Amino acid sequence: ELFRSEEMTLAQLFLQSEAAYCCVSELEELGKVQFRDLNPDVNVFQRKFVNEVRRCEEMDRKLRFVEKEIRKANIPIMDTGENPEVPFPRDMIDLEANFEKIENELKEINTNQEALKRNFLELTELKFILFVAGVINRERIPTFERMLWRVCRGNVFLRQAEIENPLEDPVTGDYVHKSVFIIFFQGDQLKNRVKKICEGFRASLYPCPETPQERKEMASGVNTRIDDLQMVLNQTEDHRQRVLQAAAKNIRVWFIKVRKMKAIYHTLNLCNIDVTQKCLIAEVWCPVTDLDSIQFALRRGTEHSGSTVPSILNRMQTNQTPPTYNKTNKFTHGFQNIVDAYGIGTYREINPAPYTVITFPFLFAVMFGDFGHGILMTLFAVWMVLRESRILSQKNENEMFSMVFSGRYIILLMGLFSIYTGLIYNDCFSKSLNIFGSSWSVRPMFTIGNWTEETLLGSSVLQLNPAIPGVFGGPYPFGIDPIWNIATNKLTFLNSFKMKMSVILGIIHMLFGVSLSLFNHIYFKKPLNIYFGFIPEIIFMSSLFGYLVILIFYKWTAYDAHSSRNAPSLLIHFINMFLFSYPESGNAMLYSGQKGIQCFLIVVAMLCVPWMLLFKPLILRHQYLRKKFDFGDTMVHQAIHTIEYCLGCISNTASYLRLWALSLAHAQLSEVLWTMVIHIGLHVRSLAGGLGLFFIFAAFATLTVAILLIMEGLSAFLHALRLHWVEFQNKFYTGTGFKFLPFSFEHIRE
Amino acid sequence: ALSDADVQKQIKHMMAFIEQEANEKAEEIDAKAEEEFNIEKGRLVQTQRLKIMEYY
Repeated sequence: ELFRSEEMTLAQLFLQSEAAYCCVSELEELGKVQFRDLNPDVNVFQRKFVNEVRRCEEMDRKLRFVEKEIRKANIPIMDTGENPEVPFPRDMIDLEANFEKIENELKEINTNQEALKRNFLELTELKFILFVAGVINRERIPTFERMLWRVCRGNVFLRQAEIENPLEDPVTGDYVHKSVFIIFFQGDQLKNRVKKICEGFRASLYPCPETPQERKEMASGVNTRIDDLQMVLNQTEDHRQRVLQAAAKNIRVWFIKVRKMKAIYHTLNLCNIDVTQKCLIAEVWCPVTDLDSIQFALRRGTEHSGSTVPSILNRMQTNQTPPTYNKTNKFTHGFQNIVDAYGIGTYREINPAPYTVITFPFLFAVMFGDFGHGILMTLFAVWMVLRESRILSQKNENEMFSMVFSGRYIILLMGLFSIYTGLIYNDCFSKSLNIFGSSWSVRPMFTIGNWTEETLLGSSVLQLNPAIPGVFGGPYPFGIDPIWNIATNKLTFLNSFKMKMSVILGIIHMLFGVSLSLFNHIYFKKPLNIYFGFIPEIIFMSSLFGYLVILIFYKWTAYDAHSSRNAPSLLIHFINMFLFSYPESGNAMLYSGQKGIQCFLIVVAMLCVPWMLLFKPLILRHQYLRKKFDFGDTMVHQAIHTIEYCLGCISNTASYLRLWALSLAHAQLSEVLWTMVIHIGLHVRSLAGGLGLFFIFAAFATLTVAILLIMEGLSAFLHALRLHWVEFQNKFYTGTGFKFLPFSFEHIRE
Repeated sequence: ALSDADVQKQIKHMMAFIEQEANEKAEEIDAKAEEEFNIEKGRLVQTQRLKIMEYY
């Protein structure tokens, strides 16, 4: 029993108009059906939602304007209520206009307030007023005065006026004391001249001072009018504030109300309008699983409506390729997406995701098998999960964080498996984990084995620890014996393991991927795809590549150091196998009779090709003539499948050398990054060592994250994913489908 | 979970819907016909009845 896409059924739903408003509303909130556009040549005008959409757009523009003003006011609007009400009354149309009136009022308030500000901005000058001296921002009084002097120099006396603790200048909204040197003239030509000069300068010459106390009385009167003005501004501001808070309360509700009604209208346009009845009928695909749920939903929707139209889903058999629906949850959704990133699977295709959940983290952990970094990676995922509620309930404009957050459950596993593999690799920042179980060799016995004072010559040499000395041996309980982490030849011991392991794991996954194809071919009742396909295909792959894997394990248990000289070479026998090369001498054989086996397997693998190459098109041609089929094109399709399969098997097996290449590179970077960075932070001087290690460590941690935790994890992330895309999935996960997009209330966080 | 007979019932329902509208529309049409009948008749009878009286 494998996970596959869900069934959907195409039906024609006949909904009376009044009932239709209720039904679309309810079903859209329910979210399990998807409607098709039945009249692609028909526009929204044609669908008759043009008034509905235009109305929504007007309301939207008004709402956005108000929203902006609300934000400007720093109003703490929550928009956390109203979620389940989904109103859809027709009366909303008029109420939305009333909402606009509210917003229209704010513009009027702002309009009056700015106008009021200008008078205020102006009136304050009279108080400072109470020859005509002006008020300046004093930024250029130097040149104001000198430039006026030169108009006719020394012609009139300089009037000096100053304002302390001023109001904000109206043009710049800046408060700044005024210190102004003014020229005022009695003559008309020169007064006109200075008027022009002083006005060209940024100066205010508003008042016309007079000796008579009448002008003072006037200023006193203005001062009174100014205070009244301020009181009016205070009133206008109070209303402004009251209205804006009221709008924030209404606007959070209306965002949803309007957004939803519009969406409903969109769907209503997404319909076929019947002619005989004032009823709309649509083709709708909904999951069979949810069929009862939807019928009950139809009942509830139409029951609210006064027309009590049956609102029945009319089930029909449609060839129309259904969408591919895979049910996911908070955990598995991310894994489905990395599959969908490559493509949408064929309807009722075997879903690779249930196996990806483990398979992918495993292959990653092989590439990134690092104990220390696995911890760091795990903790990061833990952070995101612990803050999951806070990260969701906020804005996240940074797409880089959003991506890793979306995959946070994928990363969690990535870390957990990376820990497992790192422990077996026994590398934590180039350090092994010695549990006092390392019994690889007994150095005391090394000296017994005819090594007397070798540490004298050792001063210039290393000396390799012999195998089968009679005193060494025994496997490490778990992982690689820690001793190899301090060896100069780890570069052969450990590299050999990773190469051979990568091949073993890759081939097994390939065989699994092929095995899955059997379930799919049976499900679709394609006997030919198993009698001429699967069987010779799995034999082809097994006979060549599984044989290799067996021999790898065979040597490990078949040959000891006793035969290390002229020990059989697995690669050479593998190559000679394919080529039928059987030299009399020069290479030791793994076992007696191997030659016969080598020849047999290759011949069979080649004999497997005709099955997959020609038997399907040939039998189909026979069935054509017997029953009474593009024979030529069918041969092309099958030949391409055969050619790509066989050649890809060879390339795909090698492809999994990605596991080795990445695992090797990581270990090499870790060893060098450790040795050339943090080791340098250590020194025989006590305090200096500690203080230096402080700063050096910080740099070390920086490089470990920058180079290994991010980048190498990033490369291994992609490369492991590619292995699924290229070598694994292409054995069974074939064809394309459509993404399932049912009616859904998606805009919840917005 | 629901039979093809209930779909048929829904069809019968919409037919009933149609018959109700059919009835309402015909009634509306006949009522206006009677109104136009009476209006034209009254106009004509008043016109001629008055002329006859005037002659006498």
